[PDB]
Amino acid sequence: APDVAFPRLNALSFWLFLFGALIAIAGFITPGGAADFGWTAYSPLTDAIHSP
Amino acid sequence: QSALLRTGKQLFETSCVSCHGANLQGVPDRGPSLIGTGEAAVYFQVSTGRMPAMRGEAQAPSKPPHFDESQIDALGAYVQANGGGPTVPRDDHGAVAQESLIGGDVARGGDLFRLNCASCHNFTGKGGALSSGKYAPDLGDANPAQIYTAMLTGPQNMPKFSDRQLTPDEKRDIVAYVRESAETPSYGGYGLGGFGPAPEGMAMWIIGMVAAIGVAMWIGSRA
Amino acid sequence: DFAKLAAAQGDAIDSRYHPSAAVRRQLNKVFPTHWSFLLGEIALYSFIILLLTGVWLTLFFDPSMAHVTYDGVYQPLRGVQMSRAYETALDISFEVRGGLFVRQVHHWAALMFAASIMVHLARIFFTGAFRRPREANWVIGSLLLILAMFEGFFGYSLPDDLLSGTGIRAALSGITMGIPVIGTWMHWALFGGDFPGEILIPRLYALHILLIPGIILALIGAHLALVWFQKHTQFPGPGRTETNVVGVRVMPVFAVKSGAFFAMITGVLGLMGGLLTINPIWNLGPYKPSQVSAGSQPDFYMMWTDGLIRLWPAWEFYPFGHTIPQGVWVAVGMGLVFALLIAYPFIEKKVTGDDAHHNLLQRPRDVPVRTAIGSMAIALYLLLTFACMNDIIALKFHISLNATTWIGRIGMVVLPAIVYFVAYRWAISLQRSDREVLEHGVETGIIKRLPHGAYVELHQPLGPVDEHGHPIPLEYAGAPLPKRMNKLGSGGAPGTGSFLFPDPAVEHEALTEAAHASEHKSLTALKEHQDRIHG
Amino acid sequence: PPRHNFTELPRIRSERPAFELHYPHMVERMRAEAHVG
Amino acid sequence: ELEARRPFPERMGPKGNLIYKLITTTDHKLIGIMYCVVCFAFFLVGGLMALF
Amino acid sequence: LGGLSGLALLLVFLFWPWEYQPFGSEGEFLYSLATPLYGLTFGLSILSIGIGAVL
Amino acid sequence: MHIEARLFEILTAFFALAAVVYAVLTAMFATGGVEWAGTTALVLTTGLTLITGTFFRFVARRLDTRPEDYEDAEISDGAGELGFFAPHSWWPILISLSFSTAAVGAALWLPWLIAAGVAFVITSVCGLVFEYYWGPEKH
Amino acid sequence: MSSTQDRSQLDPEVERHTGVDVEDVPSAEWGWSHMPIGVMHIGGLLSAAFLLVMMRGNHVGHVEDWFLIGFAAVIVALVGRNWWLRRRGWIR
Amino acid sequence: MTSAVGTSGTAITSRVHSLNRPNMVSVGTIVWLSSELMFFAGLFAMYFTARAQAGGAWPPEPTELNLALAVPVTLVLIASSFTCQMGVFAAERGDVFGLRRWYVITFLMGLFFVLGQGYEYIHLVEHGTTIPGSAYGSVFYLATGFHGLHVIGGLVAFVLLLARTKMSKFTPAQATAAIVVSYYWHFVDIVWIALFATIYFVR
Ligand SMILES: CC(C)=CCC/C(C)=C\CC/C(C)=C/CC/C(C)=C/CC/C(C)=C/CC/C(C)=C/CC/C(C)=C/CC/C(C)=C/CC/C(C)=C\CC1=C(C)C(=O)c2ccccc2C1=O
Ligand SMILES: CCCCCCCCCCCCCCCC(=O)O[C@H](COC(=O)CCCCCCC[C@@H](C)CCCCCCCCC)COP(=O)(O)O[C@H]1[C@H](O)[C@H](O)[C@H](O)[C@@H](O)[C@@H]1O
Ligand SMILES: CCCCCCCCCCCCCCCC(=O)O[C@H](COC(=O)CCCCCCC[C@@H](C)CCCCCCCCC)COP(=O)(O)O[C@H]1[C@H](O)[C@H](O)[C@H](O)[C@@H](O)[C@@H]1O
Ligand SMILES: CCCCCCCC/C=C\CCCCCCCC(=O)OC[C@H](COP(=O)(O)OCCN)OC(=O)CCCCCCCCCCCCCCC
Ligand code: HEM
Repeated sequence: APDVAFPRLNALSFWLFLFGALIAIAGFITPGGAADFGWTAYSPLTDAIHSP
Repeated sequence: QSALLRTGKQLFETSCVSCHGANLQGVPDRGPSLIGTGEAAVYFQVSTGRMPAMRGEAQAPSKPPHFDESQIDALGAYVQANGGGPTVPRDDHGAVAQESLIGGDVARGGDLFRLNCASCHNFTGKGGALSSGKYAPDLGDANPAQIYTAMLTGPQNMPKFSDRQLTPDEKRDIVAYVRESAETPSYGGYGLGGFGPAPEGMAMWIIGMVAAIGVAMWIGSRA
Repeated sequence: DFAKLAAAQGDAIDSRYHPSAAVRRQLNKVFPTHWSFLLGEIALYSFIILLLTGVWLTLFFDPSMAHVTYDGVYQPLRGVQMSRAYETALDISFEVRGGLFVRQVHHWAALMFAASIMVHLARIFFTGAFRRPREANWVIGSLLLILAMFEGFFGYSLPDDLLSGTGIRAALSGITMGIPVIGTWMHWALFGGDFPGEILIPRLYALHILLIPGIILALIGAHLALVWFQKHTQFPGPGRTETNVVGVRVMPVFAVKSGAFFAMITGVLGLMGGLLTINPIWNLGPYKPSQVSAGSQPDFYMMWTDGLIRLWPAWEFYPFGHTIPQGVWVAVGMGLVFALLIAYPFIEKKVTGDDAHHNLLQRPRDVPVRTAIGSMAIALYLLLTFACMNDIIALKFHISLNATTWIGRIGMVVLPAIVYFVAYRWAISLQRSDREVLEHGVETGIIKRLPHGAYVELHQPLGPVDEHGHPIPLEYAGAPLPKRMNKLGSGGAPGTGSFLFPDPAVEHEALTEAAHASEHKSLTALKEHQDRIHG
Repeated sequence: PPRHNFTELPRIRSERPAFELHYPHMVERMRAEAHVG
Repeated sequence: ELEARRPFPERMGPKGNLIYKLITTTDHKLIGIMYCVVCFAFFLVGGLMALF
Repeated sequence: LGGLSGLALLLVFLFWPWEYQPFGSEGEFLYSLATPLYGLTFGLSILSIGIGAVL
Repeated sequence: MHIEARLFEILTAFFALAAVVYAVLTAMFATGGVEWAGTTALVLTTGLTLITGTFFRFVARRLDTRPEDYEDAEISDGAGELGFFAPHSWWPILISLSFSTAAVGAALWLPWLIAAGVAFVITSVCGLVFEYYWGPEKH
Repeated sequence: MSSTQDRSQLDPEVERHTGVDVEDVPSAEWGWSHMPIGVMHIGGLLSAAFLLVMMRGNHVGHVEDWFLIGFAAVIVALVGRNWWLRRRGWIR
Repeated sequence: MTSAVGTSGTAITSRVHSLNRPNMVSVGTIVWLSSELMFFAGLFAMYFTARAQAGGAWPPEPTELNLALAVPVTLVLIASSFTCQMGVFAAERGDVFGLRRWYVITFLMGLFFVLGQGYEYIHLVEHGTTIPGSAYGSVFYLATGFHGLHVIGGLVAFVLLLARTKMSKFTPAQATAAIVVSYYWHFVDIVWIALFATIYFVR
């Protein structure tokens, strides 16, 4: 093929990845830090009560 | 009360002995001792939810409470019996007083707020920033008992306002001002938060200036 | 008989005076129809609204520090000692019908005035509307921007308020009194003595209703007269040269559209005065030296000065038995900022060497170094503006206040460099895109070649096409190029009936044919005028 | 690759169009030994 | 009967030819390269965490 | 629309529950959007006039 | 599109079997009856693949054998006018930035930054969609 | 097709014969396009010096000083790389 | 620029000739809708877990569903789907203005559905049940309000497509755009049928 089906969409996909990724990393700059709960992010530990 | 003390102890033993060690003594470098904190401190802190705290950071954030009013009272009674200290206000029936804490004078409450509270919180009780990751939170969520107990026990990096320093009448006036400023509708439109210069400048640049530039682009011709 | 009355009045005017020739010149004056040239008109219209609302406000404002207990209508401030300025500002807000709206639209007009001055400055700087001619126009415009900044500073400081009085105490008092040789002497002469001197607000009232606005009006008159008689510059285009103005005449089109734009701008300002709350002085208690809030910011136009104050790293010098506080650093910084802004066109001409009489603007991409420098300066200004807001940024966006302060400190030397490099390369790449469009035509949908599986984008040349497929590349002419067949005569003729129902085919065909004929006529007129000029 | 990935396309017959393109002699061989496994 | 090639291919390219492509990129090939570089940057960022 | 909004501005300004209302008082809601209504009517009127002129 | 449709048909068969068996073996032989989370997820992924496969089968029956589907199809057979593939565009990055400003507004519970991110997203999606339809400026 | 080509004669006045060339900046003749490399090198060096100098201040903190050191170090590294490459003729 | 290097009357055309080939835009839309089905599957899983863990009285005592207002809105959404399909037929034809009429009435009925859902939300909130108020309230609000957000997105798509048809001439590209917008609307109404049968009838 010459290009993907929706080549402006795949451009959006990359930028959604990049900016979506950055705001997740952004937890570090906050005084509290990034997410305490592991990658799995289990329910009770993730609610507002735990890891606020 | 005997059963209230027992319930407070049972909640304490399975909630906080890991960081406020059993016997209410504080765990070195995990939590302060609760001897002398009193029932008011427990009520404010647990009701605001800060105390089921799952991190040591710049500031303990607020969160949904982990205990209902009865359990809050049980924990407060347990801590008061162990240490002994300030007690949360209560009304005629026995429940934590909410409306009784609304001082009659609001001009006096506002003056006291500006002299003491606005120092860090805001002109009207919105939040404020502090040195290293700390911040004075918005007061619009706090209920009159929570405001009164916050003054009574300096929660964290907040000056502790004793009854001698701020007579309960002055604290009631401050509570009245806080609630009034929080529940009062913005005259003149949408108060963009409560901070004038910064939200006002952003709203200019985003609402007024994009409107003006878009209208100019409509009227004129690209070239 | 309105026609008879108009003819008789015209004859009377041309008999009493003889303005026929001058009026015809004004009506026939041609103005380019670029949208970016309305940015100055935005500032002018906001200034007019400011004047109109300021007259109304002066009809009700009382400048004085004379202490008074409110005893007004606003209950939350009753019996509290306050100045007459604050009391009458509260009276405007509450006990005068529409006074809150008038003061709110006044403050919103001030904010739009500053913002539109900034946007107009960006336009002129990036398009090079200051070199050889109009350099003095740029200079007086810079003076105008500075005057507008300080005018708003005195304006929102006029109602003696906790927030604005704290801002005054910081800037006007501390910075003034820290200046080494004459700092205290300037402070005492401005304030009639110590900081809370009983003449500060009356003096600012004079400065803000008469003195500074008078100078602003005079400089706006000079600015508009210079633009009028030094015919407005224009972007390069088909029939546009350095010795002509292509656009529309003043009378039929330019005047009507400028008036309509004024109407729409004042409508936006009124809508925002209504719907958005600006400066709730009633919330902001009366000024008292012992009281303060956490926000403590000035309007967005002085936010960069405040951010400079915050970020500068507490460097103080102590000569023999003296002190040189950190306020002097920010004062000198502001002095340098204003000096550089005022003297840029002369700095640019000294550096580059171009003193040629320039009447054709240049696209910001076509001048990579200047657009890079302007981007760097805008980045520094935004950094300072957000540094001033670091308190609320830290509060809402959970970032430690020290972290925000040091982010500003490091960025104010890192971010300008990053933005300079990025803007320089971005401008050069925009030039490269223009050149690729020139030499290959516009891009379109892909086609698979018949014999083999080649894929070709099936471009569309913008100029004469060689005997074979590839076209003769054109030469860049300083004007924008159409990078989408969208914007050319391609798929642009929807049924001209209506949104819900069609029109008769005869009417639709007549309309579309007439429109196509008009487009042909306009393009042919431009082409023939261009050929006549360049041949 | 050229923008749009291709100036040509070979005869696509199997899962190795480029191998067939570059080694035409193997084309018969790739079919003969295919099923032997 | 001989071809006039360069001694070496263009090393990097003229100033200002990539920055605007990245913003306006619609070629999957360039986007894939942006993915690889950006994704690998997060590998280094995420990998640095493991070292701590 | 510009003219109708100008008439709306006139009628609202002449007849609307303006004046401060202390707090939690009947009429506080009307007062809170008194000034917003002034601005809405005025801005909409002149903006519609300007849009008509531009069109 | 026979193979394209049959792939999703096979996936639908497998996911329907998995959903049915999970539902049965969780209604009986589980501690608390049907799990109601895995069951629903399996049922609606069966629905996902079923929708896709049904559309693909409809298209396969609606379209004659394409060169792509046809073995022994010459390159010249498919040679022709491929449709419009969007060239360079800077709207995707703006859409991503607007959605990121809405996302941070949701994370840090700022209704004002949610409201603006959503406005931002509407504006940028409008720009992307209208990019190749904004007729020439009419002055 | 509904577009007319543009003829432009802007008044020119350094003559661009030295500095940057059209092959590097296509619109070199149309505006200021060359910043002397010495200017940028000295600017980077002074920015690094300012970052280092901000370490001296009334802050008990130390991560601030380390961030300043890192940013100044990367700035100096970039300036040194650029200067070395241009000295050798853009090699390595 | 003699006539054009690309012999096309539309700067933007169908991404492939759909008569002999699949419509890429339609294929992508169908796949994405099949993914949104899994999003709503997650929401359904939340709701069904709450239902299972409820102690017999699934809608708590304070909450009481209002079929009087929930039946008209779902009927209106079905009518909107029918009118959207009629607009699709218009788009398949060259009927620009017929498509515009059908999609305008579809947008109006979808807005009516959104307003009815908001009215039911206000009534429910007044009568106790709330997101923080109860697990039933929260799962119900999450499901139905995320569907309402999807309906709002469909309304935005409708108005945006109508603006596109206004600004450019009708072509197979715009016909396909209308077709895919209608696919989204049909998916929205189908998930609404599922949510209605689950929340109200099945309970
Ligand atoms: C509660 C309360 C008090 C509420 C009110 C708030 C308050 C205090 C004040 C605001 C109230 C008012 C009075 C608002 C409206 C302000 C106002 C005058 C708006 C006019 C816009 C309007 C109604 C247009 C109607 C549509 C229409 C038919 C327009 C064509 C006819 C018109 C009106 C033409 C006006 C032309 C115009 C703007 C002239 C301005 C005169 C001035 C100062 C400069 C002229 C001028 C201009 C405009 C340039 O752009 C320019 C550019 C480059 C070089 C020189 C010049 C130059 O000299
Ligand atoms: C385009 C022109 C139109 C301008 C907008 C005009 C909107 C008019 C609204 C209607 C009339 C005025 C209502 C005034 C009643 C009112 O004030 O509205 C508050 C709401 O407030 C919020 O939360 C915000 C909710 C989100 C919606 C509004 C967002 C609009 C923003 C985006 C406009 C500015 C643009 C900025 C762009 C940003 C992007 C920059 C890149 C609601 O009460 P509440 O929510 O409880 O306020 C809390 C006290 O209670 C509590 O004590 C107190 O402590 C506080 O917590 C307080 O918030
Ligand atoms: C306009 C913005 C763009 C700026 C461009 C310039 C880019 C360079 C940024 C320089 C970053 C400098 C970070 C260091 C700063 C520093 O030195 O402060 C520290 C805090 O470190 C940190 O988090 C570092 C966070 C760095 C992240 C920077 C993120 C950049 C973002 C802002 C870029 C996005 C820009 C968005 C643009 C929007 C466009 C608008 C149109 C320590 O404070 P503290 O909290 O008191 O820590 C105590 C312990 O030390 C002590 O042991 C312990 O005992 C405790 O006491 C503890 O509190
Ligand atoms: C890739 C690098 C990777 C580096 C990764 C290291 C990450 C570990 C950092 C913190 C861990 C938590 C500890 C938290 C407590 C700190 C530890 C400590 O106590 O270390 C002794 C003193 C302060 O003594 P203090 O008692 O804190 O009191 C003081 C005043 N009262 O600092 C020192 O000499 C030693 C320095 C300690 C930390 C400095 C780190 C800052 C930034 C590094 C470079 C940024 C580069 C930017 C590039 C553009
Ligand atoms: C020339 C540009 C001007 C700017 C940028 C400006 C800016 C401002 C600002 C921001 C305020 C604060 C309003 C508030 O806080 O509610 C203000 C107040 C005021 N302005 Fe101006 N103004 C300008 C011109 C004028 C003029 C020409 C007059 C008189 C005709 C005037 C009279 C007043 C008065 C009396 C006040 C006090 C209103 C109050 O305290 O609420 N201003 N000005």
